[PDB]
Amino acid sequence: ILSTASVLAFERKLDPSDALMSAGAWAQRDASQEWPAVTVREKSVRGTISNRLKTKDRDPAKLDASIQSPNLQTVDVANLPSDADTLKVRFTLRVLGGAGTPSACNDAAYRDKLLQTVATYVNDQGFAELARRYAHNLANARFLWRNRVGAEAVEVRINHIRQGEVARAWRFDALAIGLRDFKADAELDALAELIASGLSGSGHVLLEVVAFARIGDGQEVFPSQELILDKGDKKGQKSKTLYSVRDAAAIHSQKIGNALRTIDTWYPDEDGLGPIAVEPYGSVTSQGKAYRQPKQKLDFYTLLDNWVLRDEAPAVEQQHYVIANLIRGGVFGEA
Amino acid sequence: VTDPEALLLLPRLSIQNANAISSPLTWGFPSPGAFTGFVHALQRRVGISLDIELDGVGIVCHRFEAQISQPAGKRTKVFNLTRNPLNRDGSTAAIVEEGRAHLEVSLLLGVHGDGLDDHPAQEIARQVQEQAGAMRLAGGSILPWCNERFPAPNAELLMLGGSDEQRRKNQRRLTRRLLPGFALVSREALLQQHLETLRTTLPEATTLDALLDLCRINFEPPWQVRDKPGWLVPIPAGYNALSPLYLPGEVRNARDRETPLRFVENLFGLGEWLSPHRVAALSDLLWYHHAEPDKGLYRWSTPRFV
RNA sequence: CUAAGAAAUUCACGGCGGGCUUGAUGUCCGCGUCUACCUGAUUCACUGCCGUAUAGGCAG
Repeated sequence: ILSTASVLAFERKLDPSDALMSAGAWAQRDASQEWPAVTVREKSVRGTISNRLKTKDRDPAKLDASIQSPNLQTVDVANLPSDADTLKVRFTLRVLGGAGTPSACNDAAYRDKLLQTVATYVNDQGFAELARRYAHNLANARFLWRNRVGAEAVEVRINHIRQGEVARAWRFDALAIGLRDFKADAELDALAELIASGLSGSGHVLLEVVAFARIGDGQEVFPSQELILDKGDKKGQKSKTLYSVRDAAAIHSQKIGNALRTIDTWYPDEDGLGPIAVEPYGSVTSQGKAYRQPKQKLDFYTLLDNWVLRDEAPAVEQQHYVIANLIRGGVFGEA
Repeated sequence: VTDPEALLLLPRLSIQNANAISSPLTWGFPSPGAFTGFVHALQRRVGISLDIELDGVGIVCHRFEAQISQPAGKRTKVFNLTRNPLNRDGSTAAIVEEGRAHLEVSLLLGVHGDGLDDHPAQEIARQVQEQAGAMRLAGGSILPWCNERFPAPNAELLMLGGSDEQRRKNQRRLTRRLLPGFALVSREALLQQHLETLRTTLPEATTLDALLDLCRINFEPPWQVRDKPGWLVPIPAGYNALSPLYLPGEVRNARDRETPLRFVENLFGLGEWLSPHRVAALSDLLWYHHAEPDKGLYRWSTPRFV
């Protein structure tokens, strides 16, 4: 009957490291191994109430009384030095093999059928499109996020590390490569071939990704913010806390992974957003809305179940979406 | 349970986000069960192909860093979390708190078999290194040291030296390699001795109270502090049986249907962090599995230490 | 076969108004630092000549 597995899990393929942030001057990007790190500092901010009022605080006397109480906060801030205009973001990326193999799965017939489905996908077209989109997300500085917004020029340098040295080196102009269009380029095709060979291999392929963004002299950079629950403590806390590994501002690994996963342009809604991160039930945290709802037949679980159990193979784009979810991983399976 | 013919020093491994939730009652460094399971996975993946056996692990913790913060006005600590993806209806999911930490460790793997004579030591050490370079140690990825000043090579040393002086020099140089760190050992005998001392101090005292007393900072009036022999962390010592051993197909929603499943619960023991110079041989730091499936007691420990 | 497997914290912010720290003061008596050594190991790979020569020889 080929019942679906009660416990299903997939290992996270294509896992990056923390994006270390460092600062320097442009046209010295080559000798950037000794660039000083960007440090997270402390500063005091005094604001004023600017949020919406609930029709009972709109009395002028209460508003003036609440303004007369100073609103003080302590925030973590990260800045470029007052003589450095370039932010260097460096992280390491492992492209693991055994991409379609589940990490944990109950039913052995479901094992054979799922591995047969992945084998059909890989010998039909393989990871050609998926690794193309991942290499595009590497080539443009999507992992900088807000650091990519107002940069004069962004250059991404990607090096293949085989044993301890650069086997093959890439250099891209991130602002020329779009954040929503996946064209074809020769160096991009070479990077896609390397990533696809890593996904189809039995070991791993190591890449280091170094992006230089010309933010501005002494401007304010944006490391990943840390999620800390207040938990109803009586003392006032610092409102903003930035992430750092060793006295050096950094971006979270899952933030970089979410940036790399932004390849899904096949969701049923219109591509006004463009690509979105590959997730089950197509959730977008910034938009607060989950595309690929299960009421439509385009969510990951129903597509996978139709593909592997009832042999209802979806469209090629939906097959790419399902295999991209397999790259992403996750804990699956009903009770 | 056995004497290794050689020691395999996995070099400084940068572990990114390790599970800082070691046990239901302890936090911080990951459980030794994670390291023993990682070594067993190394044996299951590459150890069989090399005709060797990888049993025993030495944990040194060259660097530790947990993603924690201390709220203002509180002396305790909280764990920094991650923003999970939204639900299918666009709302924030319920937060499940997990602790994630940064490690830098080097592992001493006990090697015994015929592949040591069948293959060169550098070759098997290397192949184990690039096998471990695509794995996980405590739920976190392993950073493989690309484009730094110089990577640390893997080094396998046979314990059967040509002489006692040569063996002693090799042990001291291997200790010098993993110097900025602290070896992790288990202190079950010390915990029992302290429990007997506590029982002579006052009766009906359980070993939980002895374990708590050996880790807390005690203040005594004339105001002094009761000194501790070492670092004396509380560590999970294994798993104890909580249910009769079920057949592989009895338990619904198991990991597989080929392995028996038994419900367990954590066993908490005593551990110590100490400098590697204070051990007679580096093979005394190796952590081994001790299952004994008849009575439960699915334990990991480091025997032959003292 | 690792309390296994999975994860975007994030948008915005004026901390400043002002101020006499001054009064007085003994550091101090005493003291054995000795003894004994190869800097030098080829430690000046130097000056000139024949030859276009960095190729290669020769002179004290």
